[PDB]
Amino acid sequence: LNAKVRLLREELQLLQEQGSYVGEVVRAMDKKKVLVKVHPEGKFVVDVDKNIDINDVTPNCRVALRNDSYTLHKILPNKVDPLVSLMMVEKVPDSTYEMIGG
Amino acid sequence: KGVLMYGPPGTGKTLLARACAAQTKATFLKLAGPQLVQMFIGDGAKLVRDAFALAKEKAPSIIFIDELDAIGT
Amino acid sequence: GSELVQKYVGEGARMVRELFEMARTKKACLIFFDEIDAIGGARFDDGAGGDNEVQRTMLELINQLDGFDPRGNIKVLMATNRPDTLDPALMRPGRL
Amino acid sequence: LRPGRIDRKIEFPPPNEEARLDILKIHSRKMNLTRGINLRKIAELMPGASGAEVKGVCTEAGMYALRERRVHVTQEDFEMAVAKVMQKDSEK
Amino acid sequence: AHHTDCTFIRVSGSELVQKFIGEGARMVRELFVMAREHAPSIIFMDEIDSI
Amino acid sequence: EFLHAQEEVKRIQSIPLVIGQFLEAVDQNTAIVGSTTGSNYYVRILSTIDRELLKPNASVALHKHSNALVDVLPPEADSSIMMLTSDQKPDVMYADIGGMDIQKQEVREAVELPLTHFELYKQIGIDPPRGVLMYGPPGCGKTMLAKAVAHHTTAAFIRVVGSEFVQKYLGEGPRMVRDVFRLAKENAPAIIFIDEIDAIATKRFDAQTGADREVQRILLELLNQMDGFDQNVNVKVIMATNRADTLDPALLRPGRLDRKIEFPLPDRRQKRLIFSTIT
Amino acid sequence: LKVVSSSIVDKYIGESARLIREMFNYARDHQPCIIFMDEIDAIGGRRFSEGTSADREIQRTLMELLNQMDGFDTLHRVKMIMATNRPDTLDPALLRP
Amino acid sequence: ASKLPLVTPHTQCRLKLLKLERIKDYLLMEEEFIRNQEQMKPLEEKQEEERSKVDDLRGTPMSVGTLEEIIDDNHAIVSTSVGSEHYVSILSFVDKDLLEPGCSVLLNHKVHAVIGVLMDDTDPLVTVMKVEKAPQETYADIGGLDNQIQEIKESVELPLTHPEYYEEMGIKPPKGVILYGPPGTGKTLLAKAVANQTSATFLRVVGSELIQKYLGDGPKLVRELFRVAEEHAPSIVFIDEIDAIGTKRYDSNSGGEREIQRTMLELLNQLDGFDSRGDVKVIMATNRIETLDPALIRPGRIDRKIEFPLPDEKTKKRIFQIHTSRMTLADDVTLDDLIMAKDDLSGADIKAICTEAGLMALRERRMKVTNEDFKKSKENVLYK
Ligand SMILES: Nc1ncnc2c1ncn2[C@@H]1O[C@H](COP(=O)(O)OP(=O)(O)OP(=O)(O)O)[C@@H](O)[C@H]1O
Ligand SMILES: Nc1ncnc2c1ncn2[C@@H]1O[C@H](COP(=O)(O)OP(=O)(O)OP(=O)(O)O)[C@@H](O)[C@H]1O
Ligand SMILES: Nc1ncnc2c1ncn2[C@@H]1O[C@H](COP(=O)(O)OP(=O)(O)O)[C@@H](O)[C@H]1O
Ligand SMILES: [Mg+2]
Ligand SMILES: [Mg+2]
Ligand SMILES: [Mg+2]
Repeated sequence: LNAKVRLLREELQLLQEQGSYVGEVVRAMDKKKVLVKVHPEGKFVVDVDKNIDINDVTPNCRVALRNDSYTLHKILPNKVDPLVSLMMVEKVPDSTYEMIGG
Repeated sequence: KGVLMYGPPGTGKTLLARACAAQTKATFLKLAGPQLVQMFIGDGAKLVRDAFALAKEKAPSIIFIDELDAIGT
Repeated sequence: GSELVQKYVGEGARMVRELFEMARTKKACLIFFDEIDAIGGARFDDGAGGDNEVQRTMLELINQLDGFDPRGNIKVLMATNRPDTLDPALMRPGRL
Repeated sequence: LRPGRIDRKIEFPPPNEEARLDILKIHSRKMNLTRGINLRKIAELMPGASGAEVKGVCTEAGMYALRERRVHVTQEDFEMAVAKVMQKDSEK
Repeated sequence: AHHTDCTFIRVSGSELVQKFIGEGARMVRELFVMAREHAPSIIFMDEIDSI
Repeated sequence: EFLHAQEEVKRIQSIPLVIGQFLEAVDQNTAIVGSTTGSNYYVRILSTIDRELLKPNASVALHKHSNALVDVLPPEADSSIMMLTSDQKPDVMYADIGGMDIQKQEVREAVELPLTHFELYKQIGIDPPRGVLMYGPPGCGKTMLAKAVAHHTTAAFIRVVGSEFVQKYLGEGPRMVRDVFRLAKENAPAIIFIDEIDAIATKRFDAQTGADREVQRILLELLNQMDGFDQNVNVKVIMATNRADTLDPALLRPGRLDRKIEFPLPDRRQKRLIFSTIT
Repeated sequence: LKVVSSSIVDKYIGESARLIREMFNYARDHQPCIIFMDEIDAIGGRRFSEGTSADREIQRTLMELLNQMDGFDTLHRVKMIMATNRPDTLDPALLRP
Repeated sequence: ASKLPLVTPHTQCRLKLLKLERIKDYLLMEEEFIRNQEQMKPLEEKQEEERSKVDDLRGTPMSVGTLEEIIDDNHAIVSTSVGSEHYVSILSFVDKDLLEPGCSVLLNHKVHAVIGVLMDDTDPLVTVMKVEKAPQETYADIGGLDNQIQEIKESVELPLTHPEYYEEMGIKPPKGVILYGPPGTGKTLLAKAVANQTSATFLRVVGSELIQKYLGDGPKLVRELFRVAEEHAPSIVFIDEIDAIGTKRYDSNSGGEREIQRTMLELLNQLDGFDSRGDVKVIMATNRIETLDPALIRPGRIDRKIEFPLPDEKTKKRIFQIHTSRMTLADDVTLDDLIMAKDDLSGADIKAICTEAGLMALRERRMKVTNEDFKKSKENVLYK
């Protein structure tokens, strides 16, 4: 019970901090550098925090960038591939062999 | 209201326009045909009415438009 | 000439104006036009309006060589292989 | 049409009586039907137009059952549907 | 295409999907860049009623 | 003490409020949301709020400075609201229309019957259409028929114009589209109506002028939203047009427009009925 | 109200269709009004097929105008006058009774 | 690094050892002089402190921009992504030699000062029309011609392999080559063989793609294509089915038939303009040469014209021998019967007949092909 109460008070305290942007990474660089592009602004070349490895940062992925220093923070789940969007737009009515007559 | 000078090329039309500009004492405006064509929509008439209003501001102003067939096709 | 065929309306005249402004900025130097028979043949507007924006580009080019303080200290020279299709108003002395 | 470009060409002739009956059988499952319809007569009525209009006849026969507030489909609806579909395709 | 586990792609020359292929796509072979990463794929084009 | 402590956290709700759209929830008490300012954010969720109300496209209220998720909000909309029936019923009856019984019956069967007698549609298994289209030469009853349907219906009626979805400030088009669909879905078995689609749904797009990008985004949002229904919500979309040849084929696929109705010129028999009814 | 059809167009995305909606709202407020628009061929021309960009905006304004007059909502005590010296190019829908 | 190319001895003579010893002594003296200040009066780290302080000055948030104009006194006007442009200064550690208008410049976040230059981003059209690996086997698979091969070799291969024969008597290699003749005769196959054998970069494009749906896009394509070809390396440009740009008209084209003329004028300009051409070889192929503009194929642009006639009986037998080298032919079949199948039979019909006969044998699950397979294959292919 005591742990719950103290956690509640600290959670009240820690809700007045800035948010973090989401962005798309285009490609990485050497010595812990990546290039990202967030839509309501240009392209930014930034660094990576000490708990994220470059080899995990594949090109064309979603990441979270801090506010003051734009440093890499997390990796967002994913982004829908263009092929999926195109095929959902076309809407081809798939079928199978059992719907064949003569 | 207005005058219109026409004929084959090489005859002194622009010469008369320049002589009239030199001899007269009022305000004189020079304008060309293709100069009034703009890329954005609604940005061509704006220049025309602005030029006419500026000419109206100074009472005795006159205007001379050259190569009229570039617009009045 | 093939560089003056643009996609949007009213771009060729702008390019010609910029060319002559840049030329006038310096003291005195030359301009070369290659394959002039692609930027204007003759005014022939019949029926539906076809091939007349290029006529506006040609008209701006004509206007920049005469009337109300011509370009002055600029010398141009042009070449073509079929000169039978050029406009009458461009071949008069004072320009060519 | 040069011989070395396209490696095979396949033809799709309009369905005959057996193929029309097969398509009718395939596309007649999605509806609440009644025991005994004699689909052979319905297939024979169609003068072999195409394979899409068989589906159209099947999907429009149920509207006649709906128009009388019913829960089962009888072959009178099939005959009315095929007659209307074949006649109304003459125009245009 | 479905029974043999192949990526089904169809092209119709439209312009809504033009943003999903390339920014300008002055050519047409650029689709292969999007196709060869789904190697066992099939391209299907249907002639319109104009012919 | 815990009862007192649970109440002091409501200090961050008074004035600082901005309305935004919930986008995704990566994990517990943390999400990504897009404010109406025009940018997205990866923010932290307040603990005491009920997580059950966080639906895909719900509207929420965020702190102004810390920009953190604070409150959920009841449904809200803009644009045309309800056609509130006071000065909205257009007092045009079915009797004033004469001669187009075929189109009248087609519209009735494709619109009104699924709204009321859904059980028969499910039992026979005929898959009622999601929407209809009207095409034909100008002057032949499309607007009058829509008007009569609006007068005689018992369900909610939303009417819009295809030329209103374009706005000076970027980002208002998809917002208005998803907003009107959200209201129509969460209010009642309503009916959406669009006049003159041709303003937004064409075939040619030029991705360099800026306006065409906006129209493309609006149209893609419309396609995405109208495909999202689960064949369980009683919602029908009636859309009218005049020049049917200048339409994008991607909008006529099954599940989006299953019915096409043409309004042709009267020939011999409708003329007498029109004359007698009018005179 | 007195206006020329070629002076209500501008390069912004929605202003062209907003101005006409505003003027019809103003006319609706003060119920007895007369609207006169000179040179209707500037924006009332026929709608192109396979047309160019920056030209479908004029068509958008055109169908907005066509919906404002004789649309879903009836007008009352409002009359309009139009003038043109070549009516060939007008849209078939605008000339409809 | 071309420090000393004088290695003319290239043997166990004293000259090579003496030259190597002199170069080594000079390099050792230079290294000792360079390290004298590095070990005697360092006065600082001079190795890691410099990078540390240049990183300290260069903040961790780092934006991008595009050059517009530059003034001589080490500053320039750069435009931001939003649209605003500034009058920032240029730092002195930014190797100001590759600063070119339009290049992506890396700027600071506080005062937007120029702090770096960023590399390019490849291009999504180079990989589209560049050949990566060799298509197939070399001239040994052709057979029949044996005479056009020497001409194409003289036009392309010899200057690359032996740029000495031309230098003995001072002539230039022929400029252009064009291949014409009836269809299905082996022009694209010879282009494949040339692409396989050669070592220069190979660029190809179909002539039907030179017409676009906007105004003034064809000339832009031609300009950009030739810029790419001239900027990579000694290269080869292959344009086939060029005549199709004029014998077909599409309603998708916004302009009429004049845009084709403008594209032609741009193509002539690129082929024989007045600026330095560099080293680019052009190969053209068509089957209707009577419809091209003569001014396009004048000497000085296309220097060689090569015709491909229909094969004769000997070439027909040779093509049978080539295309059935890996097929298990039964003793019943004879090629002489199929030689007289048609009066004007071409090379492609041979491969078509052989392939479809193999398919028909595969249908019945038979490894060996019989005479009836060929008898039905020829009728199924040719007669329709
Ligand atoms: N029975 C009738 N059938 C058709 N039109 C009628 C009938 N009775 C009267 N009308 C008149 O015909 C017109 C109907 O046109 P309506 O408003 O339906 O436009 P529309 O055909 O949809 O064309 P648009 O493309 O202009 O929207 C009105 O002027 C109406 O008064
Ligand atoms: N002389 C030949 N030797 C070997 N194979 C040949 C010969 N001529 C034609 N072929 C066969 O024909 C096939 C197609 O030839 P190719 O497409 O290169 O012809 P082409 O001259 O470019 O004709 P087109 O202009 O009609 O496309 C080759 O892949 C090859 O199998
Ligand atoms: N007396 C004259 N009458 C006509 N033209 C003259 C006369 N004297 C000189 N010119 C020359 O004729 C040209 C006048 O330009 P103009 O013929 O008006 O061109 P355009 O008719 O194409 O506008 C100038 O080059 C001018 O030097
Ligand atoms: Mg003059
Ligand atoms: Mg209407
Ligand atoms: Mg070939």
